[PDB]
This record gives sequence, C-alpha cells and structure tokens, in this order.
Amino acid sequence: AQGYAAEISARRNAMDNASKNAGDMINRYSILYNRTRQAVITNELVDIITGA
Amino acid sequence: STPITGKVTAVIGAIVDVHFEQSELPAILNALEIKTPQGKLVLEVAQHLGENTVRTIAMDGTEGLVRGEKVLDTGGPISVPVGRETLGRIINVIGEPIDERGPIKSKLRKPIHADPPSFAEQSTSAEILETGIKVVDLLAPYARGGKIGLFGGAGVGKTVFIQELINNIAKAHGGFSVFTGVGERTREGNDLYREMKETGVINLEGESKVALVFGQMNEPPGARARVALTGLTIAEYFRDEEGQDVLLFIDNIFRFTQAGSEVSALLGRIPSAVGYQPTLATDMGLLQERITTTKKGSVTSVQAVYVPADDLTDPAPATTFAHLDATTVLSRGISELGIYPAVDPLDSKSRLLDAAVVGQEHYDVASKVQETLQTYKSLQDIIAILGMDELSEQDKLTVERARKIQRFLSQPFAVAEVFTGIPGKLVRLKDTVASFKAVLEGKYDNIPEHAFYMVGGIEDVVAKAEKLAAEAN
Amino acid sequence: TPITGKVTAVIGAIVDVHFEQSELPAILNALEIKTPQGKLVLEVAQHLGENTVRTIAMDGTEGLVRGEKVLDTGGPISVPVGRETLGRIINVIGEPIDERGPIKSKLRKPIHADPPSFAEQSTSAEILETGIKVVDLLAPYARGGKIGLFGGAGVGKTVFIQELINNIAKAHGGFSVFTGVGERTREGNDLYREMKETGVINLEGESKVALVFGQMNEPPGARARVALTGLTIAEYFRDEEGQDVLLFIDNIFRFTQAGSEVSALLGRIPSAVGYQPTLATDMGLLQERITTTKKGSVTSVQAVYVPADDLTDPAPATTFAHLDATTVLSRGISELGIYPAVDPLDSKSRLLDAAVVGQEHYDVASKVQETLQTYKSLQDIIAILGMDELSEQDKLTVERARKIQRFLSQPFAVAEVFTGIPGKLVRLKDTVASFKAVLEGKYDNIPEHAFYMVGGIEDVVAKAEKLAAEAN
Amino acid sequence: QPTEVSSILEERIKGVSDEANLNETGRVLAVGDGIARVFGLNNIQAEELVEFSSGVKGMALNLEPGQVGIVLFGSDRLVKEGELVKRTGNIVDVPVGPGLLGRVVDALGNPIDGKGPIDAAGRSRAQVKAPGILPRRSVHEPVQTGLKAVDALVPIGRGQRELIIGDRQTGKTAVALDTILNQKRWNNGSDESKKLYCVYVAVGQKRSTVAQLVQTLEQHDAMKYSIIVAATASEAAPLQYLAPFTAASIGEWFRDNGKHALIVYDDLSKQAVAYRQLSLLLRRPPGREAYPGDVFYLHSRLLERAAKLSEKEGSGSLTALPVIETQGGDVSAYIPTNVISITDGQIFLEAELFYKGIRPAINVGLSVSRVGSAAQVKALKQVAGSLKLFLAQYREVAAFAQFGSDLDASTKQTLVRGERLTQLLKQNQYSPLATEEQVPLIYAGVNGHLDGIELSRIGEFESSFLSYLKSNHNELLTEIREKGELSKELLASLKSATESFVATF
Ligand SMILES: Nc1ncnc2c1ncn2[C@@H]1O[C@H](COP(=O)(O)OP(=O)(O)O)[C@@H](O)[C@H]1O
Ligand SMILES: Nc1ncnc2c1ncn2[C@@H]1O[C@H](COP(=O)(O)OP(=O)(O)O)[C@@H](O)[C@H]1O
Ligand SMILES: Nc1ncnc2c1ncn2[C@@H]1O[C@H](COP(=O)(O)OP(=O)(O)O)[C@@H](O)[C@H]1O
Ligand SMILES: [Mg+2]
Ligand SMILES: [Mg+2]
Ligand SMILES: [Mg+2]
Repeated sequence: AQGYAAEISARRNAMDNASKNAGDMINRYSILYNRTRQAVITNELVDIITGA
Repeated sequence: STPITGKVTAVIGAIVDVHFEQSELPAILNALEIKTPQGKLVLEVAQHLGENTVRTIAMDGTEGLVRGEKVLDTGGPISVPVGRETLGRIINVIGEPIDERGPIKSKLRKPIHADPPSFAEQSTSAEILETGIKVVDLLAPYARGGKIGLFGGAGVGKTVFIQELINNIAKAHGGFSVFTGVGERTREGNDLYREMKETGVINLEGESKVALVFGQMNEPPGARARVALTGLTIAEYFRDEEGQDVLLFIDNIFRFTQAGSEVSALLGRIPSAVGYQPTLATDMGLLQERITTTKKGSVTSVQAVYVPADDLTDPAPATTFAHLDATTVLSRGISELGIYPAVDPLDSKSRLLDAAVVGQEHYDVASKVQETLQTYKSLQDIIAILGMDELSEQDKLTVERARKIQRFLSQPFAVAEVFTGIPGKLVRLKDTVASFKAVLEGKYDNIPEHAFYMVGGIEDVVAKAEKLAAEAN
Repeated sequence: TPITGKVTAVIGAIVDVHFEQSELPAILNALEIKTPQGKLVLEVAQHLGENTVRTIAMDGTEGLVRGEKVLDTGGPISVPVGRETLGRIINVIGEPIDERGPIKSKLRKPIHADPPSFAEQSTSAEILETGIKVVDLLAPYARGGKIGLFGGAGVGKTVFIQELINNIAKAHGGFSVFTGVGERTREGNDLYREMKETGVINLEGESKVALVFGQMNEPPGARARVALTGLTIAEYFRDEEGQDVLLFIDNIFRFTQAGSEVSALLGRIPSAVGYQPTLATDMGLLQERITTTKKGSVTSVQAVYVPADDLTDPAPATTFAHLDATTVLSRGISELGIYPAVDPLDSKSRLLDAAVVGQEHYDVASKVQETLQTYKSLQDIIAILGMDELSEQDKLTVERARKIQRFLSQPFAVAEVFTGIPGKLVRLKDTVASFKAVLEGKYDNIPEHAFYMVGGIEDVVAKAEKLAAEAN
Repeated sequence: QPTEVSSILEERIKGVSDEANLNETGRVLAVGDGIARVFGLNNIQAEELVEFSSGVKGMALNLEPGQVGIVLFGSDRLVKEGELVKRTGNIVDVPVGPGLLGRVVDALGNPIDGKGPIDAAGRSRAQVKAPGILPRRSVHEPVQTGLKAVDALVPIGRGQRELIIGDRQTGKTAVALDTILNQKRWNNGSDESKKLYCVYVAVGQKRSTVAQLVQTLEQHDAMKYSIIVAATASEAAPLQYLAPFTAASIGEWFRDNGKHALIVYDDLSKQAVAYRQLSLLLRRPPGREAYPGDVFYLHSRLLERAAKLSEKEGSGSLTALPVIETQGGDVSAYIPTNVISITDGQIFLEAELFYKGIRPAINVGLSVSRVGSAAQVKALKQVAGSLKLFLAQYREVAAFAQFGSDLDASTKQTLVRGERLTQLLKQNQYSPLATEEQVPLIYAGVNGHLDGIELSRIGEFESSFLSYLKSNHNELLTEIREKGELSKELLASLKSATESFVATF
C-alpha cells in the first residue's frame, strides 16, 4: 500500500515535471512562433516595397 | 451645364485610367460612368496620375474596355438610392437594382463617402437589444447603437445567425434594418433572399424592413470594398432623416479588409500600416466611425469576423477586435456537439453585461450560468480521464445543471426551418432570464437534458420532456 | 548574307546586341562572338526593341567590349547528337569538353524543341529494381518515368545518384545520358572516373552513357541550358535510336536557380521569395519534354536541392507536382544515422498500387508507414513525457518503427569509403519478405543495432550473431 | 539649376509624326518571356483575342496609353519586334456542347486526344459572367462522390463549390477521380436529372499525368461522360490561366441546357502562379506573396459561375470542386485563404491522416460543408448526423487514445467507436461506393455494432458486409437506392441484418 502511495506520488511529481517541461517548451516555441509569423510580415513588407 | 466627359487611356485589369480635359479633372472618390454594351459601368477615382489622368477602379465587370471611349463624370460619387423604397430590394454598389423589379424611386440619393460624425456626436450605448436568442440575450446582450462582433470560422453559422437576427429584430421591433453583403456568395445570397421572402421581413407586394446591399464577390474588387460603405450610407440615411433605431449588419468585416488590401494591391498603395494595406487604418476608421449613436438615431453594427484557423497573429482580426464592444464568437466545436448556434458562453463577452445596465437579476443569472459552464469545461477533462462516480456531489450537481443549460442554449431559428424543420422560437430576454434562473435553481433538475435541447421557453422544455418520454416508452 | 550585330550593353551574364537591319534574330537564337580566347555564344532571351535584343551568355563575358561583332547562327543552340556523343563530355554549346578530338555527329539537333504531344504519351507502370531497400519498398521506381531525389545540402543526393547509376546503368542495357546541371566539377570528375573504371565509359570502344556537363563553375546561362542540351540528347536517343534512355539529370534545381539568376537582370519583376516569375512555365516545358512516348522512353533521374530543407520553397514544391516518383532525403534522418535519409513518408511514387507492386507489397508498405508514423507522432511522448510511460501496444509499435528505421540504412558501393561497409544490394522480393517478417514481430528480441548498415534479413541475423558473439 | 531634368520615360522611341489607320493594326515594340508590347490597336478591347503575323494568338491584358500589352498563346520565338499585328475582332471563346463528352480538348478547345476533330453544338465566350443572384436555387440535390467520409460528414450537392484543399500527394485528384467514377452509376442511365456530366481541368499538370488520368478514366468506362481540359505546364501561362474559364463555360453550357454538370478545378494554385507570372511580366503592381492584384477577383469570377439554376432557367446545376495545393500545410497563405473564403465547402486532405492511412484522409475536424445535410440523401443525412457526432466526440477524446491510460468506460466506448468509424471510412483508390451500400455500414458503426470487431479487421468486415448485402439482403439495398429514406421497418431490417452479420463476423 505504501509502495502504491509512493509510486503515485512520484507519478504526480514526474507528470508535474513533464508539465513544466511542456510549459517552458510551449513558452519558448510560442516566442519562436511569434518571431516566425512576424518574419512573414517582414518578408511581405520587403517584397512589396521591392516589387511595387 | 455641359456634362463633364473624357477619354479612357489605360485599363489594367480592374484598374482603368481616364484622361480628362482642362478644368475638367474631377475629385477623388468620384464616379466615372462609361456607357458599356453590357449594361452600365462606372469607375471611382483613387489617385491622380498627373497629365490630366485619373487612376480609377472598376465598380463593375471590366469586359469591353477600350481606350478612347467617352466616360462622363456624374459630378461626384455614384449616388445610391436611399429611403424606405430601398427596403426589400437588393442594391449593389452602383445603384442599379439586380432584382429586375423596377428602379428604386428613393426619396433622396446620397454619396457612398461622407464625413464621419464629429467628436461631440460620439457617445456610448447602454441599451439592451432583444435578439430572440436565449444564450445571447442572457450571457452577451446586444447594445442598441453599439458595434457587435459575430466571430466564427467556416461552417460555424455566421450569415444564418445574422439573418436570424434581422428576422427576430424585425418581428420584435419596427425599426428598419440594412444588411450589407460584403464578400457575399451568390448561392448564399439566393439562400438569404429566399429566407427573407419566406420569413415575412421582405414583402414584395407590401412593406419590408430589411434592404440588402449584397456584394456579389464576382464583381471587381472595388465593388466588394465599397459595398460595406454603401450599406453604411443606407444605415446613416435611415438613422438621420427617419430618426429611428436601425440595424447595420456587416456580412464579413474580414472580407471587407481583405478587399481593401486587394484594391490597394491593384493600385500603388505601398502597404505600410499593417503590411497588406497602408490605407487600411484610414478607410477602416472612416467606416467604423460613421456608425455612431447620433442625436437623430442609433445604428447597431453587427459585424461578422471570420478567423481562418485562428489567425490572431494577423493584424486584421485584431483590428476588428478593437472596434467592437460585445462579441458573439461562434466556435465550431460547440456546433459539433449539437448546439448549432455554436456561440461560446464563456468567450462571448458583453460590455453592457453589468447589474447597472442589464439588471441585477439578469447579471446575476448570467454570471452564475457562466460560472457553472466554466466549471463544466474545467471538470470535463477529469471526467473524461477518470469518470463521473468519483466526482464530488456538489460538482456533480453543477455539471448536471451546466449540461442542462448547455442544451438549453440551442434554440430553434425561424430562418432555419429549411434545414431543421423545427418551427422557430422567438423568446424574450425577460423570459430567457426567468427560464435560466428557474433551471439553475434546481427546480427542473429531474427533467432529462434532452428536453432543454432545441427548444425555446421552459414550457417548451417540459413539452419536449413529455415528447421524449412518450418516444422512449 | 549572314546576320551581323553589335554589342551595346554587357551586364554580367546579360549581353545586349543591336542589329542594324530589319532582320532581327528570333528568340533562343545562337549568337556567336569571336573572342581572342575562342568563341562566345549568346542565346536571345527578349526583344527589347529599337532593333536591340537581350541575350544570355553561354560563356563568361571576358573582355566583351561594346560594338563587338556578333553573328547569328539562324537557329537555336545545336549540340552534337547520336552514338558519337557516347563516351564524350558535352558542353552547353556542344563543343567537346574532353580533349579527345571533335565529335563526328551526323546531325546537330537544336536544344529548343516542342515537348511531345498528349497523343504520344505512352504511360506505363513498369517496376525498376534499383536495389535499395527503402525506395524499393515505399516509393517503387518506375521504368521510363520521371525520378526525384529531393534532399538538402550534405544529405547524400550526389551519393544516391552515383549509387543509382552503378546499380542500374550497368544492367540497363539501353543508352543513357548523364546531365550535370550546376554541380561541383570535382564530383563530375569523380563520377567520370568511376564510370570509366566500372566499364560504363569505354574511351577506346563502345560507351553506354553520354556525358553532358554544365558544371556549377560555368556562367548562369550555361547552367540553365545544359539541362536542355542533355534533354535533347535523351530525346534523340529515345526517338531516333528507339532505346530506353536512362537520363541522369543532376541538380535540376540549378536550372530554376539560373532562371532566377538571369531573371533579375532581365528586368522581370521577382516572384515569391525572389524566384523568377516564369519558373513554372519554363520548368514546365523542360520537364514535359521528358516523357514516355511510343518511340521509346526517357527514365529521367533528377536530384533536387531544396533550399534550407524547406519543402514549401516554390521550386521544389512545384517539382513535387511535376514528377512521378519522389524520394525526399530529409536531413533529420541523415544526421540521425540513417544516411540514406529517404524520409519514409513524403517519398511517394505513383507505383504504390495493389495491381502494380502486388497486394502483399502494398500491405507491407502501408504497415511500415503506419509504424513509422506512430513513431513520429509519439516522438515528443518518448522525448519528455517518457518512453516507459506508454502503453504496451504503443511501445511495441515504437520499437518496431525504430527497428524499421535502422533497417532502412543500406551501404552503398559508391559510398563504401564513406560508410565503411561494402555496398551489398537487395532484391525487391527479398526486401518485401524481410519487412513482412519484421512486421510480424519475428525479430523483436533482436537488438535495433543489428539492422544498422545491413542488407537483407540474412545480413540482419548475421550481424545479430556477430554482436552476440563479440558481446557475450 | 536653371533647366532641371524631370523627364522619366516614354513608350514612344521613334518619332514619326505621320502615318495613321493603326486603330486595328499595330507593331510589336518589345516581345519576350511569352508577352509582347505593341503600339497601336486603338480600338481593341480588354483581353480581346489578337492575331499576330506569325500565327500565334494573343491576349490584350495591359492597355497602357503607350502600347497594348499582349500575352502570347505559346512560345515567343515566332514573334519579333516590329511585326505587323491584327485584331481578331472578337474575344476568346471555346467550343461547347454534348460532343465534348468522350474527347480530350486543349484550353482553347482544340482536341489534343488525336482521335479526330471536335463536334460542338455551339461556341460560348470563355469569360462568361456568373449567373445572376435571382436565377439561383438552393442546393438540395446531393452529389454522390462515392467515398464514405466525404459523402457522410462533408456532403457535396449539385451546384455547390466544395474545395478539396490538401498537401501535395494527398489524393485531391484521387478524390476528384473517385467522384467521377461514382458518377457512372447515373451517367449510364436515362434520367438526365440524375445524370452528372463531368469536366476536368489540368492546369500546371503533367501531360504524362493527364495521360494516366485519362487512361484510368477509360479503364472504368468513365471517360465517355468526362471532358478533359488539359493545360500542361509546357504550354504557355496564358493558356493555363484561360483553361479554367473555358471549362467553366463548357460546364455552363450544360447548366443552361437543363443538364447537371460537375466541374473540378484541379490545381488552382497553378492557375494562380500562371496569373502571377503574367502580371509580373506585364509590370502590374504585385501584391501579397508577390501574387497579382486581381487574383481573388479572378477566383471569384471563375468559381461563382458554377451553381444551381432556378426552375425557370432549366433547373441546371454546375458543381464546382476546386483543388489547391498548400505549401507545407499552410492554409494561411494568400491563395489558400482566398479559395477557402470563396468556396462554400473546404474538404481538408492533410498528409498527417494519410500517413495514418485514413486514405483519402479527410480531416473532418477542419473540413467544412456549408450546404451540409440540405443536399444529402435523407437516409445518408440520418446516418451522417450520428456519424458526425461520434467523430466529434472521438476527436475531443482522441488524446486519451494516444495516452491509453485507465479511462472511463463511457470514454473508452466512445474512443473505440470513433476509431472503428475512422477505420470504416477508409476506402481504396478508384473504388466508389453508392449510398445504397454506404448507408448500412454507417448505421452499423453509429449503432455500436462495430465495437466487437477488431480494428485491423474493419476492412474485411466491410467487404464481407457488402458481399452479404448484395447476396442475401439485395431488396434492402434496392429499397435504399430507390426510396432514399430509411423508414422504421427499413431501419429494423437493416439493424437485424447487421446483428446477424456481426454474429457471423
Ligand atoms: N442555427 C442554425 N440552424 C440551422 N442550420 C444552420 C445554423 N447555423 C448554421 N447552419 C447551417 O450551416 C451552414 C453555414 O453557412 P454560413 O453561415 O453561410 O457559413 P459560415 O458557417 O462559414 O458562416 C448553413 O448552410 C446552414 O444551413
Ligand atoms: N551511405 C552513406 N554513408 C556515409 N556517408 C554518406 C552516405 N551517403 C552520403 N554520405 C555523406 O553525405 C555527403 C553527400 O552530400 P550531398 O547530399 O550529395 O550534398 P549535395 O546534395 O549538396 O551535393 C557526402 O559528403 C558523404 O560524406
Ligand atoms: N484512397 C486512397 N488509398 C491509397 N492512396 C491514396 C488514396 N487516395 C489518394 N491516395 C494517394 O494520393 C496520391 C495522389 O495525390 P495527388 O492528389 O496527385 O497530389 P498532387 O495533386 O499534389 O500531385 C496518390 O499517389 C495515391 O497513392
Ligand atoms: Mg458566411
Ligand atoms: Mg548535389
Ligand atoms: Mg492532383
């Protein structure tokens, strides 16, 4: 019974660690996503002021 | 006075260049009517090219454009018919009715572009609008004279929601309405007109209450870009001279800004403001600012915002997010569950949703229902991953009541009988609040959740409960 | 009276020539200029007006003065064609790159000809046993069709081309033509030496391959038009000779790159991401001039260099739709250890049919794709959530997919010095049987490293036995 | 500076100050890259067909005062500077009629199949305006494409513009061809109301690909009612740009004659690219992603032509099936967003489901059908409502299927039903299924009869079920095909048949 309790407590801890990893990965990749989508705006700016 | 005329020198797709004589050069945003064999074509100036030449955008199909043809100026922007006679008739951006039912003998004729109301005329709206839909009457009440936004993607039911709004408002309010079809599909347009005819709002042999300013996407980009301001002109003419509350319905503001960027692409219009259109701020503010609750009347602008795969990074949806005051997002996921209205109870906020404006009881009921549904989707994940039995009894009661309320959100539309077959239910805001309070109070917890589904009032709830009890056994 | 013109403007690889007569040379005409170091050929691109036209330089505009005499041939650029070109290096202008004398070709066909009509389209679904596991399994190659080798920089595109040449051209039987479009001259020299050693090229006798080199050192016009020259060689071999042509076009993306090159200085408005506006059309005629007709067949084997490994780039993206068999050499698998790097998903061919490769082959290919897709979907799950924190069935599918990915690696004879393992070949039936047995779980206990750098299932079991013996 | 220089450029480079009567004639000042600039042609119309001295046709898109911009209908080799040009006096047209069926034609209507000449009942303008707002009818007649998923959750009706948007090599043209093959069930009959004539556009498509497509159509005897409008990438960009409009006129001929036609706009991105090339060469102001200005207007003018005519107009219907190729699945680009905003429906073929073997991999989560159940068989609508509900539930619970943890019994049942239905909607290439066949499997799946059957054996279950229904319960299939509605007795008989079959596996 205590082994089950410790196993599920460690499961909660490991899934909390995985949740933190997902959170910081999502934060950095959302910064990257914003950077890339803004780079699309820079690219459309440059090709409009060059072509037109 | 001699008519002001010139000769066409260039036609680049939808862009036509016309040369005028000395002192014959007109102003921008004017009308350059050219007698075409395929009806009548008129061009609107965008910029002066010098050498007595004007760069214009075709307001109608550019078939048959020849350099040197005699194009006569109308002395200003192409005046569209404005008045009570315009009700029940589809009017395009060029003022030539596409219903072959005779010319609109309007009281007056106003240009599309006009000076927006002054800063003093601007005011806030704090009056409840009865729309006949329970969920949006309670959780996100409409504002009489405000700017409403009907967010939603594809297959979510925006245009049908707009036409249901027009039908319910016309039934429950005698004020005239206008529906501008910016970027409106022709098949969707025929559906809209058939629904208007069958709902009684448009009466061919009598008096109507809605005028269509259909855009007809297959016309050149200028028509799509200017049908919105044409419908806005209709709305302000109805507001000022008649002195009555009117209902402006934008078909798709996203299509309007797309057409603005498009017509920018045809012309020079080096995009600087947002990236795809440098003028976008100018004409966007000129349009939105013109819907204002002036001292003559109030214009409620219900615009539909289409977000493609939640493209919130683009400035275009954010610009519309800045204009409006109360949102009615129509997320598809809710419609996939069975509640075809698809309006999200927690994401459709209202500026005037406060005890001081909508009422203490109304605000309390709306807030409690929103909290119950928020707990519903908060515990839905654990219910799915674990089950229902382990959930606490208080949370069990809350989730059951939230399921009942969510079924209650779906309401029959008088405009949806051609697809559902269920007669529409025109509910009242007070009736909606009373029914929601009674359901949330637990007096009808024993009633199955299917009873609240696809019904109107609580009497309809118990009627469907009896019907489903009979069907089951 | 020969047509004579005078050079007016020289802008890098773009030369402007004016003709003092109403007889203006047509587009794509060959304009030769007598230079002190030899002869410079110019191909007309546009008629700018005022009796002046814009040309593309076949050779570097070295010492080009304004007013230099220009002579118009009268037709497009003509290169030697026939059996004489076999075993000989062919330049873009047709002059023999090799120093083995001139070419005594009976005819000199122009490099600009109309593509075969829709009526003369003899489509077929014939298989091609190349000998590589992954391509023979997932994207079977079509005999007489068009062949793609998409990949980035340093992914084995040239190595794959050389391996395919070694595997097929030796046993091809029919004629073939290798066309180097904008590739390194050192690689071309290595390929020439290798095919000389293997007997494909016989200087003193009969050679089954004709070499056309438009190497990446050459000016942009030469890079653009060497594909056309090699295509003309292949077309003549297919039509007149009536033989199955094994066209090996190397770095076909260089054709579009040179089109964008000349387009910037031609006054054309740049297209998306700076490419030439006419990319689609010109590559359309170039690629549609390769097709299987009634007279014969041209089995074009093209390698596409995708810029920045971005498959959404317009040139590779449109080459995807303008090509039958696709073999994407993703860098993410190239650096993963499986340097064959054939991504098992986007590498698709029209031969993937139950009535073409057989029902068993189709089922095997679908199942291996399913396993690898499960692996890709659960990549993050293994990454940060945890491999052990997974269901038994999902874990088994992931293990099977990893074993399959390791098995996809195959040593190449041309890459023997690279991988360090002899380049054994595997037959299509052997690959199908081995992968069917693997999918059944008969080799689950065998470690994943046994499938590394092996051929058939016999190689797998031999490697497993040797690793068990050495590890104990 | 007492005398500043302010001039920039003028299209006039030769001072003549005499010569006249160039209203109908002209001289090519500049020509290249498939386009030409000609001074003269004063009385020429916008994109009016113009004949060159060398025989190559042209189109007058750019009409600047200095010269008229002409795009050539082929290579620029035959045309030189200063060559005489003459007006054809008419716009571009295309032969139309019932004789187009059974023939493969060029974008200009020329028969490229090589099996003789072309016989057409008449000639119609290539650039025909879309039908008016009033002469339209609500889309209510369904188009039976044959694949279970598209027929059920994203149905297509006659006169409905449904976009098949997908990544490369995802099967968009495969879905189109499967629809064409399914149409042979009624195209071989006698009632023209149920007959759905088919036309196909091949713009930016390989000539070898077109040959393979027409060979496949001939193998299934579906080429007789199919018209192949091929504008290969080898042909000039104006030809590729004009092919969809000519095929739209071809379909409009059937639409105005009271017949039902189905047009598939394959590779609309290729047409967009060709128009971009034409505009950039013509020095027109470029727009977003360097695309031309009037590209959304082009797509709207092309697509709104296809619709369902009213009864007074013959009750004809032209069904549009546009196909575009996304770049890496990016639906946020100019052409994808435009085409999605134009067409009523957007069928989503994403490569991720194809790699999962859904095949044709219809992303029901993103696929949208605005017409919906309105233009659908009543029995098909009945099964498809429950099917869509169950797929929505599976999609919102699909994450736990990947997790595979200790889930709730109801959630496990919903996941099992959803995965069984996804395996059920999987079909094979060139294997259409009629509604009489499709409805029983959807009903069995939504009723929970597929829960016992293993996922790997769903295809065998399907094949054996069609065999059993075509052998034993043939009257049920005939009733479903004829009536089109599942009555209470019909539903009970079908459920009994499904129970017996699942008992016998
Ligand atoms: N509340 C509703 N009741 C019945 N049918 C609806 C409802 N909402 C949407 N629909 C159906 O869904 C389709 C959506 O069409 P439309 O609203 O024009 O496009 P979008 O959903 O993209 O705004 C309509 O054809 C309509 O039949
Ligand atoms: N089977 C293999 N084993 C080991 N290394 C390989 C193998 N195939 C290719 N390589 C490596 O990949 C490189 C080939 O890069 P490549 O994709 O041809 O670049 P590019 O396409 O720019 O010519 C070679 O330098 C070689 O070292
Ligand atoms: N039901 C199906 N079963 C198996 N494969 C399919 C199915 N539907 C489509 N495909 C695959 O899709 C491919 C067709 O893609 P296609 O539409 O030609 O893409 P593109 O038009 O971009 O070239 C074929 O190679 C075929 O293998
Ligand atoms: Mg809509
Ligand atoms: Mg290379
Ligand atoms: Mg296709």
